[PDB]
Amino acid sequence: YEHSTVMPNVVGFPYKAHIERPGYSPLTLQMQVVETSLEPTLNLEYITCEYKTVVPSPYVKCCGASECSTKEKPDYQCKVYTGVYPFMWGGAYCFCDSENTQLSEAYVDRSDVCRHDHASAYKAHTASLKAKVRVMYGNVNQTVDVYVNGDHAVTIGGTQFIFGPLSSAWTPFDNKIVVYKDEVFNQDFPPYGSGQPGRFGDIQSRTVESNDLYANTALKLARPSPGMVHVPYTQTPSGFKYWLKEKGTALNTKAPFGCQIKTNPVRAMNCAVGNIPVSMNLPDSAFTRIVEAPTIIDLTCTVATCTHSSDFGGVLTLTYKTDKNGDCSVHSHSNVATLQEATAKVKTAGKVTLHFSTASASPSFVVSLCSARATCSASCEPPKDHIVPYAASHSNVVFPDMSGTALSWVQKISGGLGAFAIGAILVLVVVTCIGLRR
Amino acid sequence: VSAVVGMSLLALISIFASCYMLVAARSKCLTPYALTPGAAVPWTLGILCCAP
Ligand SMILES: *[C@@H]1O[C@H](CO)[C@@H](O[C@@H]2O[C@H](CO)[C@@H](O)[C@H](O)[C@H]2NC(C)=O)[C@H](O)[C@H]1NC(C)=O
Ligand SMILES: *[C@@H]1O[C@H](CO)[C@@H](O)[C@H](O)[C@H]1NC(C)=O
Repeated sequence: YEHSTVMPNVVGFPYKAHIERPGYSPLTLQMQVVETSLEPTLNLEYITCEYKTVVPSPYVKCCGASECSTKEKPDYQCKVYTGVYPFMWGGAYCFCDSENTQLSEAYVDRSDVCRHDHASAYKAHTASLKAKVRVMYGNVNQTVDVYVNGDHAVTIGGTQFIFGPLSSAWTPFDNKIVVYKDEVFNQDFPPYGSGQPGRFGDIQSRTVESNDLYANTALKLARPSPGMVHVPYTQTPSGFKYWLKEKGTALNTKAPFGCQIKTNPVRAMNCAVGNIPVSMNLPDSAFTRIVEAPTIIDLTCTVATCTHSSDFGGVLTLTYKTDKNGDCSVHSHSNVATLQEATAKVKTAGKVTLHFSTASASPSFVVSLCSARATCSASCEPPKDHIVPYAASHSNVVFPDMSGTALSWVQKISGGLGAFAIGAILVLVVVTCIGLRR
Repeated sequence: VSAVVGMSLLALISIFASCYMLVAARSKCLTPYALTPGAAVPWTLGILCCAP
């Protein structure tokens, strides 16, 4: 036997599924979503870290001149300065008063910590969903891990389940994201090979272990002050620290729909969006035949108290007449009110108590105890507490039933006005028929 | 607020239309008697409608 239903993708909300086939008693399914995960597929672009500058000891030549040649190193800058008279702690360094020269050079290489402290640049693509759903029926209570893509098919006590695909393709990640430690950001980054000094991405490496590097830090040399040995240089500070100071606000404290964001791997958890469809194929061993099921006749419903709150603020009592003791299945056929229990014990006394929740001033719904049905109508009063710590256990419906007090008054007013209009129309038509007869 | 405004407006226009059409029915029933020279409206019709 095949079946199909949809469930709301909200974590913790109990969902009762009613199945009914000729020749068997109805059966009630309960499925609950424990946790969900949304994972995007990422391709790395580049990484960044703090840099270091290696300045070797300068070369000073007495009574001679030197020229320096270019090398293939990141931001290699070499200059030769003429007419220098170095001094040391003992005295002068060379005889030649003004026939000396000095060679100074420097370059930039990645820090010895890039392996431990780096920020990655990614590019987010279409994302997949994974779920952990608990099913419960008869005498089965297990939880399974499923892929919500329409492809997975898991078996639970001899029943096939196929989930998904989700009704909405919504992802909090933008096309380009940056991941650092425990946070993610929706910021664009400069393309590879075109970084700018003092900002994010001034030092770029294709991967952690790559041997190539792109650095653009505006390294400029300066002529040494007279009578001193030193290499001076002016360099724009590291852009990675600058970004780390006022990077902005993280996605962890901005993500909509109450989504918890974790990293390693980059994923979003418990996103409350859309509704998932469920397809199932139940075997004939999970049902019970109509012969061995109690017969219920003359079923009527009444409501004792009703307070539309996020809790189970409602108690309803069913009276009936049966022929043998047993257990049935209960279910509410409208999304206005959601029951708490799915199976109830019936006996010869003829009274059962049920708990339900609602969010409407006057709810009207049809309950079903085994094969019998009845109708319930109630009047509820609003609660007094303003703030509660638990989530709502009712589908958000506020439109009252047509027989409620407000709609009753509107019906009476409309009926009176319509009666007046109809009487006026009849009077005019009679008068005009008489007039035309003349 | 919007629903109350709309309901009140609909009730008002319904009442006005009914009253106007009933007045028109009166005026069309009693129009020929004002054109006939002499004569007089019957007392019954002159009671169930105000006849000058
Ligand atoms: C020793 O010092 C003398 C100078 O006191 C050096 O002679 C100079 O050599 C350079 C290079 O040919 C010339 O341009 C200068 O004109 C020379 N100076 C004089 C005063 O003639 C000499 O090279 C030094 N030798 C060593 C081994 O240090
Ligand atoms: C189903 O099993 C879980 C895990 O033991 C338990 O917490 C839960 O109460 C069970 N539900 C029922 C209805 O027994």
